[PDB]
Amino acid sequence: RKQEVPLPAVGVAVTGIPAIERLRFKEVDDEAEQTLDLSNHAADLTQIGD
Amino acid sequence: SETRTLQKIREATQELLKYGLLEEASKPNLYRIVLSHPEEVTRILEPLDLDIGIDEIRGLLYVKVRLDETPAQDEWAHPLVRRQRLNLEQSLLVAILRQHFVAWEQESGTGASQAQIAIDDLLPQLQIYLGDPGSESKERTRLLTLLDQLKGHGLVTSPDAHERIVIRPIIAHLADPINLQALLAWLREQIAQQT
Amino acid sequence: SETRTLQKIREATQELLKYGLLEEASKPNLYRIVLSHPEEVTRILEPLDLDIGIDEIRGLLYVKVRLDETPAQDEWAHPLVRRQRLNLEQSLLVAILRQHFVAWEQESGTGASQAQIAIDDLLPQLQIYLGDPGSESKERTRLLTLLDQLKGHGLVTSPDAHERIVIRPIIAHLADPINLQALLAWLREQIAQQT
Repeated sequence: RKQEVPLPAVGVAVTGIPAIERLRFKEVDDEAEQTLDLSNHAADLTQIGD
Repeated sequence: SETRTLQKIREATQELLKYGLLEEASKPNLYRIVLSHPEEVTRILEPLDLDIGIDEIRGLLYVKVRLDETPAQDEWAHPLVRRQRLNLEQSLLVAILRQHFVAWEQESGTGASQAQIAIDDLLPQLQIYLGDPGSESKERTRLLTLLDQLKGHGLVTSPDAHERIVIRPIIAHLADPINLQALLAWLREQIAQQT
Repeated sequence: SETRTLQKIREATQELLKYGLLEEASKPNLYRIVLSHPEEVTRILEPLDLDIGIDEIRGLLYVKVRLDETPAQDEWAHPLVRRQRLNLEQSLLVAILRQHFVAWEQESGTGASQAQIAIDDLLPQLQIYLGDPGSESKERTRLLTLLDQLKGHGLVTSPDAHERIVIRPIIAHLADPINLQALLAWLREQIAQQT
């Protein structure tokens, strides 16, 4: 199945020129930690309207 | 002071190199820009040992490896061309797609680029050659993998919501009767050897 | 019509574009061809908005975007160049290699010798910030995977028979060294914070 046929290269495309300047690097600046709101917020009946 | 190629020419040629081909029906302004200075773009590609082709009636410009002095062994060895060589499964799907494409072209000549087909039509064809693994989903995945590879070669649009695809006109110049006959001779040789 | 461009120059240009690089320590032929014929290659690259800088001291040549600095927008996007953003692991690795390379250049001057580092020194420094992935085998697997990917980006060579890599001089011309220094500051803060 994986044999290579002799068909000519047409519609050929070129890409991925390995320009060193194209490199960019990671961002981690959003380092603030939002701790858990695990506290029990169960309701207290005082609010209940008349 | 320093000479600079026309900005639009540079844009069009760089994009055309990026995508290896270009259709008037989808990006008309770049197509016409190239057609305004075909000598210029051919000149630009010349150092790369790359070249240009034209199909006015189909509105397609496609790059092609220059062969004036490159080794006849294979243009695929050319360093810049990135996507790897074609393989005979892809070639089988190419043959089926070419048949569908010529059938479409009969209906309205060259017409538009809208050579539409339903994926459910391809699976019956492949099942004959690649066989039947007995799981419709498995064969669908196999066909989609092959179609993805072909789209990597730029011969087919990616699937869509209606499970339809449209054959890129570039196929007419890969399945060129000359190429077809060269392949056919090679494959006849292969079978003869297979004994 | 047009006289064919010098074959040797076409080969040098296409090979250069295959790696965005040229090195006298590896390929003196194309290195010399380009060095003695810079105008031809630059003119060849003009149409695609491409240009080459050099460091003869390092024995290096490299490609670059010829677009004039901030022509219309602050940061540039180019059809034939894709700006990949290294994942944090790769960013850390490239940062450590960059600092090592500059340290080596301080030790021996500019371009006097290609920098080097062994796996022995490597693994501890990577585990300093990354920890244990689950085994030493996995440690070396990941290390070599990143090394191979960098070599694909041209930054490094693969380890030799003694597990020592060579830091490619290309490292001296990275795009945003300030971002690398900022991430290095964050890393050196986290190393102390977490211990």
